[PDB]
Amino acid sequence: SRVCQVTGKRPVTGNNRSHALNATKRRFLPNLHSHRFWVESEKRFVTLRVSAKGMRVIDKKGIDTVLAELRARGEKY
Amino acid sequence: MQVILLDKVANLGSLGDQVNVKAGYARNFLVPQGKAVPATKKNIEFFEARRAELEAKLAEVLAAANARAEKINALETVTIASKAGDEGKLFGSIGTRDIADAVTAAGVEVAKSEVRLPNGVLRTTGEHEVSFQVHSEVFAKVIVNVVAE
RNA sequence: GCUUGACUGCGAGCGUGACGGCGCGAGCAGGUGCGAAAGCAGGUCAUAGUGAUCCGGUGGUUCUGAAUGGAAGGGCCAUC
RNA sequence: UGAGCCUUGAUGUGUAGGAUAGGUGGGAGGCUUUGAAGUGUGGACGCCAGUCUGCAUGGAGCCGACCUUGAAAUACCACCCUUUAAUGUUUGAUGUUCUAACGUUGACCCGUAAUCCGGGUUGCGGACAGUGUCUGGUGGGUAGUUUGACUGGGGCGGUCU
RNA sequence: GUUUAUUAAAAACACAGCACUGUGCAAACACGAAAGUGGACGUAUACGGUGUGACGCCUGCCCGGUGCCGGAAGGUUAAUUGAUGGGGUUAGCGCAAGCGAAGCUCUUGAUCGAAGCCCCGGUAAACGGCGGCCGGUCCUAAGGUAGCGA
RNA sequence: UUUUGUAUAAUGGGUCAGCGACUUAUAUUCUGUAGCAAGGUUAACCGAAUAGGGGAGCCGAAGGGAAACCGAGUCUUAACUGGGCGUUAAGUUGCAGGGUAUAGACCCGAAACCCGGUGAUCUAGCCAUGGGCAGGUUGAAGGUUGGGUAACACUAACUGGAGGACCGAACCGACUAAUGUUGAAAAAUUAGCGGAUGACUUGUGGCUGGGGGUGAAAGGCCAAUCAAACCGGGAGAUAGCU
RNA sequence: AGGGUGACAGCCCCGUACACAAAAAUGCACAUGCUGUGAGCUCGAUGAGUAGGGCGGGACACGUGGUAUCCUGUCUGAAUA
RNA sequence: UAAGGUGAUAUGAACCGUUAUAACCGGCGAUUUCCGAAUGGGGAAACCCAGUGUGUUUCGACACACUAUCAUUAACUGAAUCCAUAGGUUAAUGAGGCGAACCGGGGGAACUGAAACAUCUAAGUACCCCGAGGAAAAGAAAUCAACCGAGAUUCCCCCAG
Repeated sequence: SRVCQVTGKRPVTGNNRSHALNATKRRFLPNLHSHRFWVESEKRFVTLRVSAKGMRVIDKKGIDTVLAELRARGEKY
Repeated sequence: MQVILLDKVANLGSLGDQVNVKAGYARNFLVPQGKAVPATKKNIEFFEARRAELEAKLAEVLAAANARAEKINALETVTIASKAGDEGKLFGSIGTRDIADAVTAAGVEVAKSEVRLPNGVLRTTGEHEVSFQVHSEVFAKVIVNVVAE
């Protein structure tokens, strides 16, 4: 499913509102990308399905902390 | 993205400098190789102690060919050789990269890689370059004094 | 010929409308025009020439102003 | 191929003149052997007078109070105003190259006696493609609806204050 | 051959043939939030769509309009960006009507900005259209040709 | 019953028996009645619980004005001799009733919309694997004996056995007529009729699901139902109509 | 109280008021154990891709209006007593 | 506890008991075919077909036990690939399913009303889905108030149509 493994962002339902204020249901999808992160603690490439915001979170925190959170949450990566 | 350079980079800095590098460059090239590492405060507070080992030992043993992408083309190396080949068009032959070399035996020692394996190509109508290669057809086809010298 | 009564606040009392409303009106206060004066003038001989409410725009008005002082916004008056 | 900008190299013709006076302090000498002054000359600029520049050789001298001048020296030093050259430098753009993101419904190895999937090696593409948000156009493909009343039936015609 | 099982079997549908058109393969297209699947374990002598409907003679003219296709000097044009202006607040100055720095803030909207539309050309076996006037001439995109006709 | 008007040949009822339609809740206004009275009354809650406590509140005794504000006055206006709205009328809390409001709101009754499931044992298409097609005709290609060219053309006999070929049973269908139409049958019977080796037919199993399928295309078929199936739900939809 | 009994029962029966009862299991309270979780004072520290912002929606009685506050799909992004 | 019983239709037969193992009642135990989350594999539910390990045997065959998936921990084991990692086997623990309402969350109509209808209503209702408990959720102020103060969440009555 379209879920960011770092942040948990899912598709979220909302409205397309016309100029006549016609409300038709729609989905906002996240900006998911499958990325191979070079983990140094294991000398490996770990593939994760991550949003761009999650990638910024990885850049800030460090991949080690993010993976620690993921494995504390479960999330077989 | 602010990063501290563990080694020399072409147009960013040399041997320790908080450089504002684009996130894609840092994420995909500098950190996957041994060139830089992001400065999250604690990292520089460890770098200020690591510099004793880094700036001398690692600097002496390896300070060029950080990713063998541009330093191989700029700093010409492994020019001297003995193996010629077939007629002047290297194709699938690793040749010699370590033996019969003098400059690449002291401190900093750049390196090279292999070429395209034989599946469609052969000893005519093209050539290869003795250096690191990702492309094998559109890559530069400059003579390296190994294809026929 | 001279002029701006095509004035401002009100208005006894009437007429005509289911209503929303429409109409006539002497007279009072202010200020004014014409006439020596008595007086006349709140548009045009009269009856057609028109569009409720909501939303909003402009001028004025310290009426209100969500802790307090402002201000925004709202009200009231004139008007699109 | 454009612009801001630490900073510095160039810009300052009422005219008095030895001729190209933004200005206040500080001061009476700046530069010249990591080379002065004299010549050809490089493309810049110019008010038709030179300023400032690269280089060749060059090898002991150009530049004040000068007398005047509303202003006294680019003599040194500093902030700074008109203008104008360049780059480390920040993003704008065109192009070409590159590889490390990303694609591969190419090849070979392994999980594995498996046309899936994954990992790996290699090639080919390559910051393109493609996906998320936002955005202009198109869009009976689909959907929800509206399409008045009077009226010698209704419609067509007429009408509606 | 097929067709309204149960009032219509036909001149209707289909059809071999033909033409146009799209599609270079991860094909177009279709079913699918997707993965994937058909097309096709096929590869332009193939595949889809659309029209006509054996075969014979043929299939005339028009690109003005709508559509599609191609190309472009220029015009207008979104998101994004935010030059300049205007207003609120208050430091202060004000024997005071009042003025009013900085910061935050409301408002305006200079500049950049693609396709599209405007414009030019092609295309009718695309949707479609195919004259009058007097015994040369106006108009048009062109003015119904061959054949057939109560 | 409905109408201007019904013996009406306008609707309804075969008859009897049983059931069958103005309700309930909370607000609000008016009338009657009872208590108290410039006062009336509690809600939740506590409570050995229809008591008693609880006055939090609500209405009333003051109105005017958009409002600040003023106040038996106030607003309008610079101001009213004026004018408007008030001051000179007891209210409140239960109980009963009449209206109204929200709720299904007097009862029954749509066509239809939406949601979630059940259906390809019928049928339409497709897929896999088995089967069926009496008998009789005609006589393509091709091939051998001939007639023929310098060698291709070619013309007869024999052989051969093609075809979405022909006649016609099984089988598949359904053009005409009669019958039947509270049928023997919710589509048939009799007599005739089309195809009948093919684009045929048929058995067994599988796949395609409702804004969807399938369709040699008739809006055809998808379990006797189809211009949007059936079941259950929103649901007592709504019904200015009967 | 109620229910039966050949009709309607305080005194026929079963019951009711009331007083009693558990070998065994178990709940509730106290008292009361085993293991294990760790009070108090003093120093500090005191939650960053977060608050906030552009764009698109939604929830707040509030439909974007002059519209505060709250959540976030996308792009960004501080101070830190 | 008991002088009567072996459930009813429901008679009969054969019996059991009558001072306490007849019966009946309550607590704790044992037995508990097959299907069914069904769990050794399969399947058109209540059926079909097995493997391994013990123990019997007349040598015919028998009886018992185990044998699913996934999640977590460990232990051994271990590719491409040197160390490694994915992966494989084994062992322990846990889960799976059913159930009326209440509860939190993810999605989410239309009829209808507006006397048409699109913003709006209906309504975050109906319905689908995930998850927990006996309750759930929320909960101890980056909350209100107003210059006076209050002091976590939850529920009822007013405020107030």
